[PDB]
Amino acid sequence: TNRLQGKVALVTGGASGVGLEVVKLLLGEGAKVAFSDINEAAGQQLAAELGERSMFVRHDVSSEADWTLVMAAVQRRLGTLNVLVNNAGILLPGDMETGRLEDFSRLLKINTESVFIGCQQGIAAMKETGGSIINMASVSSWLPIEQYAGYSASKAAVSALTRAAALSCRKQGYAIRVNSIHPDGIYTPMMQASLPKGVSKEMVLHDPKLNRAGRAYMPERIAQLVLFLASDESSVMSGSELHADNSILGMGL
Amino acid sequence: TNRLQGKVALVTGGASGVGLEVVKLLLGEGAKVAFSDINEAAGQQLAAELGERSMFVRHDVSSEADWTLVMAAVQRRLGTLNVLVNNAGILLPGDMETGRLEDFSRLLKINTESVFIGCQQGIAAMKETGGSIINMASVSSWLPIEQYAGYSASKAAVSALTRAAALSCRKQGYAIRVNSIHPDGIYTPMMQASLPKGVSKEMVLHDPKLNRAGRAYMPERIAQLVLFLASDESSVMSGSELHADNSILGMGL
Amino acid sequence: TNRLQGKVALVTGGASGVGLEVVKLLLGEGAKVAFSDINEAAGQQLAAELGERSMFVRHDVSSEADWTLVMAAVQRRLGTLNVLVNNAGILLPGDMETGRLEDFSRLLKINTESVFIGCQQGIAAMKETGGSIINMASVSSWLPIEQYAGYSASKAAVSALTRAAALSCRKQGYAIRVNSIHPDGIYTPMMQASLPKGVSKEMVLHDPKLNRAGRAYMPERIAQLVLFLASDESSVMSGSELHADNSILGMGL
Amino acid sequence: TNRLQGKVALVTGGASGVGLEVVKLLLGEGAKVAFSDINEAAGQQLAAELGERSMFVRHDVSSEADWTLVMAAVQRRLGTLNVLVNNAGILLPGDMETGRLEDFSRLLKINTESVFIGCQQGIAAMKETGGSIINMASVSSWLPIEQYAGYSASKAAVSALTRAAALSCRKQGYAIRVNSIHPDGIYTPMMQASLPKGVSKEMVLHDPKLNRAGRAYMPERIAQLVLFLASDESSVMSGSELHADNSILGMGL
Repeated sequence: TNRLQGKVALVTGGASGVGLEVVKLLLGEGAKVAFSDINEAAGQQLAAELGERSMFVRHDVSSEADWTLVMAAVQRRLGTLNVLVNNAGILLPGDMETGRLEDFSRLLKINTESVFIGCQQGIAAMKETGGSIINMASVSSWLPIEQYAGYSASKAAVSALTRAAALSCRKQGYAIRVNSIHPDGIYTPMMQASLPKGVSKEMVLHDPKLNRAGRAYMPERIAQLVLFLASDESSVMSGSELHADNSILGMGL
Repeated sequence: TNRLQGKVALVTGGASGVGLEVVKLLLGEGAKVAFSDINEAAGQQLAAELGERSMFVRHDVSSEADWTLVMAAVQRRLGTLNVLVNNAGILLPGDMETGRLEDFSRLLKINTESVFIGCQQGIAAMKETGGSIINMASVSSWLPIEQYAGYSASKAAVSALTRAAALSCRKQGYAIRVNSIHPDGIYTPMMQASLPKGVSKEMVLHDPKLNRAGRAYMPERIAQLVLFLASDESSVMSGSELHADNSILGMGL
Repeated sequence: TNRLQGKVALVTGGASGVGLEVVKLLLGEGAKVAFSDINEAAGQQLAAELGERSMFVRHDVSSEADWTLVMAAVQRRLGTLNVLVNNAGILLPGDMETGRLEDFSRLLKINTESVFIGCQQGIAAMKETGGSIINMASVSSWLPIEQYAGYSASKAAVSALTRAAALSCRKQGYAIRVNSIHPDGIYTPMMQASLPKGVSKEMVLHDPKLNRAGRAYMPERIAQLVLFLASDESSVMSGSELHADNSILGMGL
Repeated sequence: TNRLQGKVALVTGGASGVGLEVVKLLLGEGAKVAFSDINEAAGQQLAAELGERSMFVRHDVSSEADWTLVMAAVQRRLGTLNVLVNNAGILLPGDMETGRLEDFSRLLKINTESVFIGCQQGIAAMKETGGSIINMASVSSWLPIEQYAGYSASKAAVSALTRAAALSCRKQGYAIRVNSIHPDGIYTPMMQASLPKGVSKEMVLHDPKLNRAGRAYMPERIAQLVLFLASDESSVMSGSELHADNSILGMGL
C-alpha cells in the first residue's frame, strides 16, 4: 500500500527481531526506511534484498558522532526524517544479589544512552515539520523480574526519557509525538536458538488453548504497534506507554 | 476498504462525538456496526443515513435485561459479535467539597455499571470465537480534575473492570482482548455551542502553533485508537490503558 | 503515650479488623477516637472497654443525614475533628463473566459512595483548622484479581476520590492531606472462619521463612500506616497511594 | 526516646539536606548512624559534633570497592547493618534537545549505579537478620520536568532497582524491605543560594495557606518518611513508591 508513502523512517537494531519486522511493515506501507545495525556485511545484503526504498547504515547507537552521521546520511538519501524507532538494545541477566555492576553499566550505555541521543537528534531532525519517535521498552520497566534487574532499570529510564522528550516537544510547539512500547517476551530466532533442547516453540509462546501462561509473542505482533505509532492515525498519543503484554498482570497469583 | 469486512461491532453512545466517529470509521473499513445512544431520536436519524450494514437499537445501558435483548437482536441481524465499544457515558460536574451525591450515583450507574454489564455480556458473546472489547475512559481516571471528581472515579472504576475482564479472558483461554482508552477533551458541536459567546474552536483545541495548552481534540483522533484496538493488528494488547492525552502530564508546571 | 494527645479522630467500620486496630493504636498515642459501625450493642461494649477517650456511634456510612449527625455528635463530645479514617467497606465476590450486577451495585454504594460522603464531610469539618483524611483501599485497586472484579473497581474509584479531594484541598488552600492505603489480604477471625478445614493462620499469613507466597497480613500492620498518616510527621504526603502489599508485584511468575 | 536503639544505619549524602536531617532523626531515636558525603570537611565536623553513635566515612558511591570498605568499616564499629538510606545523588540539568550526553552518563553513574551497588551490598549485610533499604528518588521519576530529563531517568531507574531488590528479598525469604521516596523540591542553602534576589524561603516553600503553588519542602519533612520506613512499624511496605509531592498532580491545569 501507499499508506505511509511520505514517511521516512530510521529503525535502529533493524537487521533482526522486532526491528526487522518493523522495517518490513513500514516498507510494505510504502515508507522509505533506513535501518541501522552493527554487522555491515549482513546489513548490506539485507538492504539489497529489501530494495531501493530501504537503506542500511552501520551504527554504534551509543556514539553521538555515529548518530550525527547516520541522521545526515539517511536524510540525504531518503529525505526529511519523520519516524524514528529506537529499537537497538541488549538483554543481559543479573539479579540484585549477584548481578555484575559491569553488566548494568553496559545495559545503561547501550539501552538508555542510545535513546537519549536518538531522541535528542530526532527532535532536531523533526522539529520543523513533525514526526513520531518510538522507544522500545519492556514490560519489565514496571513489572520486576528477578534476573533482569538492570535491564528493567535501563528500560524504566527509557520510559522517563520518552516522557521528557514528549513534554519538551509539546511545550516548544513541535508536532512530534514520543511514546514507548512495552512487550513481554519476543520469540525471535535468537530466543528459539537459546532454548534448552527439548523445549519447543509451543512450550514458550502464549496461546489461549495450549499455553495460557506463556510469556513470548511473535515479533510481528509487536511491530504492528510500532506501525500504528508511526502512522498519522495515532497522533493524539504522546508521552505514553503502550503495553504489549497480553494481560500478564494478575497472572500466576 | 474492506479491511474489517468480517467484523461485527456494537458501539454504545454511537450517535455523537467519539462514538459517532467510531461508527463511521468502522463502517468505512467494511464492518457491520450496530450502535445505541442515550439520545435515542438522534440515533434513529443517523441509522437512516448510514445504510444496510448499520443498525440502531434502543438501549438502557444500565439495564441487564435490555443488554440481553440488544446483544441478541444485533447478532440476529448482523452475525456473531467480535467488537464491543463501551462508549456510552455522561459527564456531570461536582467537586469534592460541594458536588452532589446524587450526581455521583448517576455517574456510577451510567458510566460504570454499563461497562460491567457490557463486558459480562460481551464475554458471553465472544468467548467461543474471540474479539475485542474497548472501554472508553478518560485522562481524568488518573489525572485529577477538581470539578469532575465523581466522573474521574467512575472512569477509574472502568479501568479496573477492564483489567479484571482481560485477566479472566486470559485465564479462561478466551481470545478476547479488553482495553481502555483515556482521552482528554473532545471537541464537538455541543462543546462549541457550550462555549461563552465569541469563543472559537481555536481557543479550546490543542494546536502546536496557536494553543499549546489546549485540552480539546477532534473526536476522529480518538476514534482511530478504537479502530486500532478493534483490528486484529492490535491483538497482543490486553488489560491496558491507551492514553490519548498528547503529553498533558507535566504541562502547566 | 501522649504523642497524639490533640488529635480527634473518627474511624468508620471501627469495631473490628483494621478499623479496630486503628482505634487501639490512636488511643494508645493519646488521641480521642470516635469509631462507628453497624452493631450498636457490641460497639457500646467495645467503647466501655476502650474507655472515656473513645466513643461509639451507630452509623450508616451511605447516608448524608447520618453523617451530619455523627460529625456533630462526635465533635460535641470529643472536640474539633482533625483525623478521618474512611475504613468502612464490604468485600463481596464476583468475576466479570458470572458476577452479579446487584452485588456490584452494593459494592459501589457501600465502598465508594461512603468515601465520597466522608470526604465531603471531612473537608467541611477541617477546612479552617486542618487535618488528615485517610481512605482505605486495596491492592486490588491496581492489581486485578479475577473473583473480586467489582470490589477492585470500587476501590479504584476510592483512589480517584482521594486524588480529587487532595487536589481540591491544595487548590483551595486548606491544610488538609488526603491519602489512600492499599493492603493485600487482612487476616482476621472472620477470614480464618471462612477458610477450609485445615488451612491455618500459618498457611495464609505471609512469613519470610514459613510462607513466602502468603497474601495475608495482621491488621495491626496496616493500622500502623494509618497511624503514620494521622500524625503530623507525615504532613508532606497528599494525593497518594500507600501500598501495603509487601512486594506482591512480580510474584507468581 | 530509644525507639530505634537496636538500629544501625548508613546514610549516603548525609552531610546536608535530607541526608543530614535523616541522620539527626535516626540519632534522636537512639540508633547508631554512619554517614558519608562528598563534603568531608563538613561531614567530619558533623560527626564530631553528633557524638559517639555517629561516624563519618569517605565514600565514592559509584565505586564497588569503596562500598565494600565502607560496609565493612561501618559494621566493625557500629554492628550489623539494618537500615540503609541511599540518598547520595546529583542534580545536573539538561533538557532532551540540548542536554549533554556526558552529564546524563554522570547522572546514571552517581544516581543509579550507586543504588545498584548499595542495594546489592545491603542485601548481603542484612539477609541473615533483616532490615530496611530506602532509596531516594524524586517526583520527577514519574512527572516529567523539561530541564531535568536525565535526572528523571536516573530516578526512574532507581525505582525499578527498588522493585527488583524488594522482589528478590521476598522470593529468597529475606526480611528486608526496599522502598523508594519521591519528593518534590528540597529547600537547602544550595537552592536558596541558587535563588535570585528577594526570592526567600517563603517564596519557594509550599505553604498550605500562604503559598499553595510552592514546590519546595524542608528536608526534615522528607526525612520523616525515611524514619517511618526505617522503623519496624512500616514493615508491610516493600517494593513501593512513597510519594512526597503533596498533591502536585493536577496543579497548574
